[PDB]
Amino acid sequence: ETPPRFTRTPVDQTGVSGGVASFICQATGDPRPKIVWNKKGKKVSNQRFEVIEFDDGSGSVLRIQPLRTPRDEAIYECVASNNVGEISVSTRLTVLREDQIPRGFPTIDMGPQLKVVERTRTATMLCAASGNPDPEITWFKDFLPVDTSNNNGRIKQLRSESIGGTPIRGALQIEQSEESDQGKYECVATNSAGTRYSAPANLYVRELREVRRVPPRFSIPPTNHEIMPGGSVNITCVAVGSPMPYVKWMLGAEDLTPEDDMPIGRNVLELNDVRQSANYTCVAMSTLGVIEAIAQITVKALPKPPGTPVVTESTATSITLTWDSGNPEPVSYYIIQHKPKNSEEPYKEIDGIATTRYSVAGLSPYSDYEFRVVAVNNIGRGPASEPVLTQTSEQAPSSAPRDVQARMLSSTTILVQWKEPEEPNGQIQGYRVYYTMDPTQHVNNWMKHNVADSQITTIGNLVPQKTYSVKVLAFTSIGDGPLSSDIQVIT
Amino acid sequence: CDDWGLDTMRQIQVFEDEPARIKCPLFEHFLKYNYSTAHSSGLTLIWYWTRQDRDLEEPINFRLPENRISKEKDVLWFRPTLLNDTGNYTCMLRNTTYCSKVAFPLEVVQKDSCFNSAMRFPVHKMYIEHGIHKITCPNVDGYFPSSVKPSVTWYKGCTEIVDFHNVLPEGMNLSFFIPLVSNNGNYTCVVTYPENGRLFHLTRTVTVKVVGSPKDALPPQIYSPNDRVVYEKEPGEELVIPCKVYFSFIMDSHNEVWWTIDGKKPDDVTVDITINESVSYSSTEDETRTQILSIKKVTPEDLRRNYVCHARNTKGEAEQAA
Ligand SMILES: *[C@@H]1O[C@H](CO)[C@@H](O)[C@H](O)[C@H]1NC(C)=O
Ligand SMILES: *[C@@H]1O[C@H](CO)[C@@H](O)[C@H](O)[C@H]1NC(C)=O
Ligand SMILES: *[C@@H]1O[C@H](CO)[C@@H](O)[C@H](O)[C@H]1NC(C)=O
Ligand SMILES: *[C@@H]1O[C@H](CO)[C@@H](O)[C@H](O)[C@H]1NC(C)=O
Ligand SMILES: *[C@@H]1O[C@H](CO)[C@@H](O)[C@H](O)[C@H]1NC(C)=O
Ligand SMILES: *[C@@H]1O[C@H](CO)[C@@H](O)[C@H](O)[C@H]1NC(C)=O
Ligand SMILES: *[C@@H]1O[C@H](CO)[C@@H](O)[C@H](O)[C@H]1NC(C)=O
Repeated sequence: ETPPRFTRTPVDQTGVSGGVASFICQATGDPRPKIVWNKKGKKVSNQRFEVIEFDDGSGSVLRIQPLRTPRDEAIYECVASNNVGEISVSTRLTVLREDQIPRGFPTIDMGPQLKVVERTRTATMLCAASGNPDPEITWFKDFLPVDTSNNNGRIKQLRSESIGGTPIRGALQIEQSEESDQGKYECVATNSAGTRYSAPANLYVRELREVRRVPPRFSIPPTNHEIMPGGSVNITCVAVGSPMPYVKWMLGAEDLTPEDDMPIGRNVLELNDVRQSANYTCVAMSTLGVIEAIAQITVKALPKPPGTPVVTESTATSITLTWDSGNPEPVSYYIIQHKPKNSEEPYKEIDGIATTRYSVAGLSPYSDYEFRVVAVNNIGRGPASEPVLTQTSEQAPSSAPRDVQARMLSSTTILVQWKEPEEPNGQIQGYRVYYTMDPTQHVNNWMKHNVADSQITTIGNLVPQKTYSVKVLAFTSIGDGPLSSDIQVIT
Repeated sequence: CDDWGLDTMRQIQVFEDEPARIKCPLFEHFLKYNYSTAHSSGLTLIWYWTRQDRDLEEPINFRLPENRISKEKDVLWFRPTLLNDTGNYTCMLRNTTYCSKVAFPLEVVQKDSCFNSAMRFPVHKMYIEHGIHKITCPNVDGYFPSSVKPSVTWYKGCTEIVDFHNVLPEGMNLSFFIPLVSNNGNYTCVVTYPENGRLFHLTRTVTVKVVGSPKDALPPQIYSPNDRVVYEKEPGEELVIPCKVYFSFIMDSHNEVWWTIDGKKPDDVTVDITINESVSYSSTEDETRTQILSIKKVTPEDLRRNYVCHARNTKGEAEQAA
């Protein structure tokens, strides 16, 4: 349980005879507290005094109308109570006469007027007040203060600002008006001299006329482009709605369409001598908000060189390249440059490569190759990438040793020699010499003599006066090459 | 958007077929910003109007013949206007995140060739035989620059001013030497000037009224208390003496006349009273206010109390019937 505590206390007032004064008091607590209004310790009961409760249960407004003086001049108290406790706060009403209005006292130059608004439309109650000091304008509805203290909601409180010798303008702006907004509005002007009320004004909320205000929207939004420099382009922007909007073109911040001449619903920007790429904004505005839309204008140069190609696969006759596009914008396709490492002639070019990976086939075994990649877009062909060096894989030899010869040294030894095969397809790790007295045997059942890389060897421990058939192959790290056709040597 | 609704406080009237130029209320009236410091701040001024007798608002197409309607800064120009141009106009100021907007009525008014129109002339008051008072043709600023010089025909009522006893036209100024009550009334200037090969006319009328000199000005004058006639009669007190107060003209004067019977006139009980009143303006507009009172029942004693009459109008004076 909790005692009463004021959330709103009344402030001293100075009003004018015949006019109105209101005092506001609000309290919270548990149980919800009650309020009484007293004067000189006696509960008010008076022909000109009215008490208006807040719907939410948080208070009461004491309204005095028409003011009489000195009758009503007094200290009054708001007393909030529940079963846990009681608290009061005092406040003063002073009431002058028109023949005692000081210079500067607020006046109502113009007051709110009967207004009828359609539901969901904005209703604005208006007031013009003057005085010295510049008065504050506040608003009442059905004798209770308009709560605009939160400037977030449906109802907004506006005020013009003080160009000295003027009336200060107040607006009560009721957005999205609804039936509950109907009622009797009064504007109240206050300064240090006192408070004056306007005459009351009724607001009515009416069902809609069928005509509908349509927010702005792009009928033909501005679509992007790309063109060579200078280089002209006409970009069309179209907005529609009810009411019809204005259309101004914009380069981000600076205005492109001259304000005093701003076309209606359709503005097409003509771009003479295009140079640098840009974002162009098309703004459209009716009375129902502002909308925007961009057109991308770019000029592409010959593509930046692709990323340096990387060898990711290799065979004896092929090399597979992969590369980064090296470009911010899409590339149409690529060109691969290729040549033997020690070729001093221009690169051969493989054209129309539509991906960032390609296998260059047609290559020779155990050969050094140099590759570059070139990018191409709709503008043209860019600079070549930095080159990559690599080497195709080895194979077994694909040709036999040449000019295989053998001659007798002794009745037991021969001298076998040969020349390197024309197609080694790699580093010759050595040779294998096959020999026998019976050449009808499978070569794997011939006698064999392994030799490293060389072109001549001796073979001993042969039996004299015999015909020996001799075959020679070369081998790389991959495997054996083909055997030379049989030659014969006699011991 | 911040809406200020209609601004009827400034009801605007402009003659048919003549250059008007309408400034936008919000800019200096409500908002604290010139067009300059608001245009520089990325904001855009846009105009919409609803023709009176129509529901829907239109924007105004500036790209139209002879730029009949144009826009310059916070002002929107009509060169000339048309009868059709009459309606409620809305001007708007908006960032993407901002919107203030206000409305105001505009009334295009017809103009008979004797300058009799539905318009509201202002009133100039010249002191009588206080030498020269010059009238200046009003509302002519900024319709044309120094580069051009206009030709202003002046009129009195409906007749062109050519040769006069004391009235001299000096173009944009009208010279009244020795102003006499003989010349009172609404005076019209038609300032004419060319713009881009076409001639434009501006028509304005000021009602000038000659009043009395503040050298002739002095405290109230009362003579019904002169005492040449004392009013003793059989009671029978059907007799009341007038109260004649003549006031020399004073530009700001507070004319109050009050009968003081016993010192507390406020409806004394013995008799049933109601205060009665009268007023009369002279040729040079000095006042005579006269007061006499009426009774239901008559008590014989009042003759023995004296009736003093006073009145103050920026000066306090007082005499009694005796
Ligand atoms: C752009 O508009 C101008 C306007 O005169 C026209 O002459 C030109 O041919 C247009 N160019 C294109 C590409 O449409
Ligand atoms: C245009 O705007 C986009 C943002 O949507 C940005 O990524 C692009 O770089 C801009 N282009 C230019 C030329 O400013
Ligand atoms: C309006 O006057 C000038 C522009 O003409 C500018 O320097 C000045 O700051 C403006 N006034 C205010 C209050 O900003
Ligand atoms: C009214 O406006 C129409 C066009 O909307 C124009 O043709 C006509 O001259 C105007 N009428 C008058 C009497 O000014
Ligand atoms: C302006 O609008 C009001 C409605 O608020 C209407 O009654 C009035 O006739 C209109 N006047 C003009 C000149 O458009
Ligand atoms: C629009 O104008 C207001 C007031 O000058 C300013 O506070 C706001 O930041 C502006 N917004 C933009 C996007 O320029
Ligand atoms: C001009 O003054 C005359 C009196 O001479 C009178 O008709 C009226 O007050 C004025 N006329 C108009 C059209 O206002």
